[PDB]
Amino acid sequence: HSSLETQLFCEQILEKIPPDSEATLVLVGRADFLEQPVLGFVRLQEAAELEAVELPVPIRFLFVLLGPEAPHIDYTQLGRAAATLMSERVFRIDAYMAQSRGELLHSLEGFLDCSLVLPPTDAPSEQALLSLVPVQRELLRRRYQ
Amino acid sequence: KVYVELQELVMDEKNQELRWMEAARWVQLEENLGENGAWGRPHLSHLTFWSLLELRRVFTKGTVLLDLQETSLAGVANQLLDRFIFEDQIRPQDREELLRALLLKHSHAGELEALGGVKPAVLTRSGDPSQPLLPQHSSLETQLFCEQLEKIPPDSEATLVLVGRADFLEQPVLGFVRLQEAAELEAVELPVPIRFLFVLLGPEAPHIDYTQLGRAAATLMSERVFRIDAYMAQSRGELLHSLEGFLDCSLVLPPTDAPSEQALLSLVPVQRELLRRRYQSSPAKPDPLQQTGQLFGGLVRDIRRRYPYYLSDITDAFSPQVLAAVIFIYFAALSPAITFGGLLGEKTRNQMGVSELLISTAVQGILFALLGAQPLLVVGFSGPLLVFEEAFFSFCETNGLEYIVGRVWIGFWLILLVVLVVAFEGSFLVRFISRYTQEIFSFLISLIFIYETFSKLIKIFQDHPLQKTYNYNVLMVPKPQGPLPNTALLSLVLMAGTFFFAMMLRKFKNSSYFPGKLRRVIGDFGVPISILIMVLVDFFIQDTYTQKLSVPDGFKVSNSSARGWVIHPLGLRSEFPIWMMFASALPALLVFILIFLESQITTLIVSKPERKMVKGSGFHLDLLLVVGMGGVAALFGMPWLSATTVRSVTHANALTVMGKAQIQEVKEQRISGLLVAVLVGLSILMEPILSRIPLAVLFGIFLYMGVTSLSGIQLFDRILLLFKPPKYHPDVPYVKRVKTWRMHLFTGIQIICLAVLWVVKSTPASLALPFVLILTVPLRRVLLPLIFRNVELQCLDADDAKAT
Amino acid sequence: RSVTHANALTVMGKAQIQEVKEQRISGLLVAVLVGLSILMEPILSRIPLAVLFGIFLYMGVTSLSGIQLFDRILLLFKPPKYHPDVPYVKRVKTWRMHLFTGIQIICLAVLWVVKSTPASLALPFVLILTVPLRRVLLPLIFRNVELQCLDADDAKAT
Amino acid sequence: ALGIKSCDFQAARNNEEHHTKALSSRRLFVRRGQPFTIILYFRAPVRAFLPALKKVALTAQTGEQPSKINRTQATFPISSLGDRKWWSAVVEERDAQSWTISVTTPADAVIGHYSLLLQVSGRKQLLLGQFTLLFNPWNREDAVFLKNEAQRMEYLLNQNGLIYLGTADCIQAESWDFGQFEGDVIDLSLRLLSKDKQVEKWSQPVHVARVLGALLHFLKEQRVLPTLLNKRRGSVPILRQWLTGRGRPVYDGQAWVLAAVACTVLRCLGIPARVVTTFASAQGTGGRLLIDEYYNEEGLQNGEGQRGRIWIFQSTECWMTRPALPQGYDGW
Ligand SMILES: CCCCCCCC(=O)OC[C@H](COP(=O)(O)O[C@@H]1[C@H](O)[C@H](O)[C@@H](OP(=O)(O)O)[C@H](OP(=O)(O)O)[C@H]1O)OC(=O)CCCCCCC
Ligand SMILES: CC(C)CCC[C@@H](C)[C@H]1CC[C@H]2[C@@H]3CC=C4C[C@@H](O)CC[C@]4(C)[C@H]3CC[C@]12C
Ligand SMILES: CC(C)CCC[C@@H](C)[C@H]1CC[C@H]2[C@@H]3CC=C4C[C@@H](O)CC[C@]4(C)[C@H]3CC[C@]12C
Ligand SMILES: CC(C)CCC[C@@H](C)[C@H]1CC[C@H]2[C@@H]3CC=C4C[C@@H](O)CC[C@]4(C)[C@H]3CC[C@]12C
Ligand SMILES: *[C@@H]1O[C@H](CO)[C@@H](O)[C@H](O)[C@H]1NC(C)=O
Repeated sequence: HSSLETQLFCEQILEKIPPDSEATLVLVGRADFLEQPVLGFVRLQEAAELEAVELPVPIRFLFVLLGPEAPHIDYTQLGRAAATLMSERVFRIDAYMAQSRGELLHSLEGFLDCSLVLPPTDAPSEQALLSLVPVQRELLRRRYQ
Repeated sequence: KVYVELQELVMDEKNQELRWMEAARWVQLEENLGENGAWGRPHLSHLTFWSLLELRRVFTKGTVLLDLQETSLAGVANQLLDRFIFEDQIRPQDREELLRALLLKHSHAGELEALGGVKPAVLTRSGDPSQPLLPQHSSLETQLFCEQLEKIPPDSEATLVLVGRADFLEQPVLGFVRLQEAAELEAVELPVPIRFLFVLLGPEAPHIDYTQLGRAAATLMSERVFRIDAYMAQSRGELLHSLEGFLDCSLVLPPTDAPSEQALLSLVPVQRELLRRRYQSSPAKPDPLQQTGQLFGGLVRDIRRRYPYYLSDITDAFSPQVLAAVIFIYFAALSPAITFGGLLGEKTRNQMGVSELLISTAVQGILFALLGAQPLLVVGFSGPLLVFEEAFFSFCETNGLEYIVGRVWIGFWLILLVVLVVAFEGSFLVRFISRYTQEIFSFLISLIFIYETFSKLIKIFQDHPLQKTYNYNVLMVPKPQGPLPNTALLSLVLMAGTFFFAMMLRKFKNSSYFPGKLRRVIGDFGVPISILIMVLVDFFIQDTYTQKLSVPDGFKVSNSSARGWVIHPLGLRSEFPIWMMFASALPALLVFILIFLESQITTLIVSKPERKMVKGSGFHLDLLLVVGMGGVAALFGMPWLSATTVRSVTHANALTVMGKAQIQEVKEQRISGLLVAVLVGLSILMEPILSRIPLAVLFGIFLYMGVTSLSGIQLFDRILLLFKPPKYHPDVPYVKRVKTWRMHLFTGIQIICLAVLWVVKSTPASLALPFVLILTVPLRRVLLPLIFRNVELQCLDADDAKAT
Repeated sequence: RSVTHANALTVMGKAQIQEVKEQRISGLLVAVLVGLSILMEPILSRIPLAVLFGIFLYMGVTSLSGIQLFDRILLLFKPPKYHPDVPYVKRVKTWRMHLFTGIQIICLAVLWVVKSTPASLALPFVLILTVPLRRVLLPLIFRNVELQCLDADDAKAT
Repeated sequence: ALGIKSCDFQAARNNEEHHTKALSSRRLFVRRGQPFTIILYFRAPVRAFLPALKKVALTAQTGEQPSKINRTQATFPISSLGDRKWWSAVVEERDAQSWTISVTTPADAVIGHYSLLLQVSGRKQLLLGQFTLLFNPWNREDAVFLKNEAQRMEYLLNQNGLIYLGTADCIQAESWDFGQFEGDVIDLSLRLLSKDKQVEKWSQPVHVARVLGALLHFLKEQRVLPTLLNKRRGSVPILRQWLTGRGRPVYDGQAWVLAAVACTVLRCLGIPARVVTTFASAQGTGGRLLIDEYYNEEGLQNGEGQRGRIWIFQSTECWMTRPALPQGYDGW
């Protein structure tokens, strides 16, 4: 399955990174000799620059997603979801303050609580789509409450 | 296309009795019922992640009763409970309680006010309802849309979604029923047969909101692909496959810190692609300057744009700011009219003078306020019109022709020219005049106004120079024939005081002093207050002489010997030549070009989108009215007018309401211009009031208008930035995206154009100014792209001040 | 004159006072030029008094920048929400501050009346009498924290 | 024309040279009396080196109220004539846009968190970064100087210690993780030291050691509860529970961990420390050289014991000079 993001945005940056920032690496791979998909979350004690990232930004968080070929599991989309979760500020603060997997799970549950699902419709209209703005604002207020 | 209704098992407050009350309905758009008895505004159905996850979880092991031969709610409930017991969804001991709950009274919005309201309810093991144990969560849809049947197709069927909470259930259970024949049940209070039934029952569990579960089920049923699949469903597997396909094309929007509408509109083609994936398998398919090309199309478009707002154009004037603007524009139009009438009477041997110009201004202003599309424009005489009148008078004197009859024929040709232009929609060419030419013209006109204001004071100083000795016996009637002491210095003092008071009151309008209402009242009346203060100051100085306003004694022609009120087109004293009647077209062409450029550029300036004009402007109607009124007034021996830039800009700024810096709204109404025209016409009848108003106060007012007309011009801003360090430049698109030296070169090119226009003004061939002004448009459209990039030109020259 | 001299030697930072050009050369040169004013009669004979009056008005309007009494007099004509973030506003009620400013205005009016009388040489005594007022009567009607916020030697929040 | 773009403290190299590499590779931990190297980056190229060098001065501040009389604030220029014994800065390598500056600290400097500030003439003070200054057992002029490198490693750098328990005739060595180079140990130790208000005496190892010992004994008295309860994971969790109050408390059966905690704090601050166990220790005598033991007719003790008892085992030893004492009392 070709990526929607590639087909849409790729068929046609380091300066905006803050100097006092840290990097997050998300690794996704497929291994047929694994029973079930496995998630690996690592927060380093001190942020360090690894050879994996070719940028002068230290790495603090590491995401590792490995598993076999299974239906309804796109590991590219899984890595995109993990990166979107990490890019969110509330989950980032919770992960910085995380002391166990329970806090990360609670942060993920709160992230999914304020997630907004748009079902497919026959006639897409921009007015009905702009009716979604205050719902998204309310979900944002719930996320940052 | 079906109607979907969602009902939730709730309890009333007046009797504490549990029953079914509708919560939301789907007519392909979702409407919610709040706690006031009235439905909320329609909106698209939006679902939470947990609602869809739980819907999939309960649908995977759900109970389906397809092509069920039942026509009553009791039969459907009995069959559903029997299949629940057969599939081990519920225990046999729960069947009686569930049958009691499903057969309760189904109330609607009509009887909500008849009761004491509705409260969330949970079915208990016994016959008495209990309260929920989990914390209550108010619905987002209710809080958002509820705090404020004809479209149903006749050949449609209904879907009922029932959600309830029962603490005596092990796990949530989904019940899907498709009737063999659609039937009308007592649960739905509408004459639409029910084909599908959704039943969602279960205990209180985390991440399970049964209202959101019912909303998700109703949204799933309202979708056309799932509806077709459910109609064609023969087992739970097909429904599960349809649900999986529905979730495949579902789009999840994660929370973000900064919500931007551009990044949200980047989602449109993703949603289109998901829609194409959804309908790839289903049998169904997814569901003022313009040239119209019609004769007099622009006039009708302007009429239909503006005349519906005629009622608002009277009610919007009920504010003291409108009265203050009336007082401002009365002087700001009367004083230039008096000066131009006096100059024209001196230059044309009083053939046209102050009285005729005032009467023409009053009549044209009244008609333009009553019938125009942009009443904020001020109609009055202008300097180029005076130059053309002097040139035409000189030509007629050289050729021995009656000049007033020549003006009559010029107006007759002007009427034909404007009718031809409006008929072919000739005002659509104004769209080629970008911000470049508009700002250059506005800056040049403001500079001319300030220069004339200072030159009048210089002339006053020259007439009464500072000398050691003066002759105390100098005749005063009609004007002083010799220098007088303390005249020029007092005029300078009065002008400086007027300007200082106007600027201080304008700052006080935006200041943080006094209560806000009184502060705005004082700031709006700042110009009348300054004028009154300076007039009173000059009034108590009896000994010193200052020049005052002069108006004619009555409504009469300036020179009775030359002409009367009606001028014969065939000639007054001598027979008018035949050749001049046809030769008057070229002077009429020049007059039409001048009036067209002035009025259209003024309308462009006053109707910019950044000025918050939310009523619309009509170029064709205003041009037609102005030129027609000029042609009609030419017959009566009255000067033709035009929409002057300074007066109209000042009128728009006086009616502009400033928000908490940022323009909020503009008091667009027809009362202000009508009252200004009426007061101009009645200026003769109020001679004692106007006779005590010095010209120095009016000069200070003119200076204030000139310095305030430069606020909205980006050319003035870049001229100011020419004397600033690059780090002090404001965060604007034409600075952060364009190099400083490129912007300075652009400003220098504009300054060169301004200098060329100023040189053209200071020559006897000053009537060629409109042509040189027009020549800037080929410059902008040709030479600037040769030396500037497209992005640079879009940033520097933007119609609505946007970053490309 | 001394306040104007201090302000003319004051260097303003990027609003905020940065440093003051404290030196003995300025006063010495001013005194020397005053002494030599007789010898430069042609230069001084062409200087009108109206320019000096405008300079005096500028000095008078610029001498009020550093006085908190002038700031509170200005705040008397402002809504409470427009008051700046200062210790004597965020910690003291608006009407208490207005009463304090009114007491100071009454003292100013008394001093002005004393000036406009033949017994104008008693002005230093009436000026001194404000110190017993501040040290006795103000604590009787204002709290210690209110007096510390309103009357602070280094503009500190108590 | 002399703007500052950034300032690289080079935490990794300096921490490896200052024997604080186990602390962090991101934060700058340096020891007094030893030079550390920083790199200063300019926004624009520097035209003339000497005038720009004359235009720049450096200021180091520590504490909430820095001052020169307290020796908590020092302003020094960037030149080769600076006192390398005292605060000084010299440019060792320079480019058009970067200066490699070697900064020295006095051997008797006040410890704690420092702020490094750069002043340009006719410009506001600019903060370059933060660093923590510690005692230097490697510096000969320092009061905590150790002659042997092996002794330095064992008594400061070794986080794997051994606490000896049991009896005199059967000594049971217990593995102990001091963890003085854990990330939060230095901050906790400095925050505990901040309770003392004599910041000018923080340059003296004797005063710091005495204050830390008194405060840690007070914390042991306040936090240790009367009687897995005896499962220990080192001195770091004990210090965290004593300071913050969150974690597994230590009970009276393991009250001997005070010596290990004190050794951890002293080693983290740069004072060489070791844990010493004395078997058959007479405690609670108040200097008296007599111990009274009471037994019944069955050779058993009826009561819980006297005030003065001979403990089965019982201390922290720190290495420093004693300037305030008569000569010859330097050492442990
Ligand atoms: C002669 C006047 C009356 C004398 C009687 C003296 C008695 C007297 O004048 O008090 C009444 C009133 C107090 O009422 P209050 O402070 O609530 O009035 C606020 C004031 O009008 C602000 O200007 C408003 O903000 P903005 O402008 O819209 O942004 C604000 O509205 P909002 O935005 O917050 O919702 C108003 O609430 O006075 C004043 O306004 C304070 C300045 C008094 C200055 C001294 C009076 C000149
Ligand atoms: C542009 C508008 C005014 C129409 C064009 C003007 C021309 C075509 C028309 C309009 C009115 C006409 C005039 C009307 C009346 C007379 C009187 C008659 O004994 C001789 C011809 C004469 C003098 C006409 C000449 C042509 C004329 C001037
Ligand atoms: C002529 C009077 C009115 C104004 C003079 C100011 C103009 C000419 C000056 C002031 C600031 C100057 C700019 C400052 C900095 C740079 C960056 C350099 O790499 C190229 C030149 C450039 C882009 C300069 C061009 C000229 C400039 C725009
Ligand atoms: C006398 C002239 C110069 C200025 C008039 C402004 C003064 C008297 C007004 C303006 C704002 C007013 C205050 C506004 C709000 C309140 C809160 C109320 O619960 C008690 C009164 C109190 C505290 C008012 C006291 C009087 C007040 C300070
Ligand atoms: C009126 O016109 C006549 C010529 O017809 C002229 O002589 C006279 O001066 C004019 N009146 C005035 C006031 O100029």
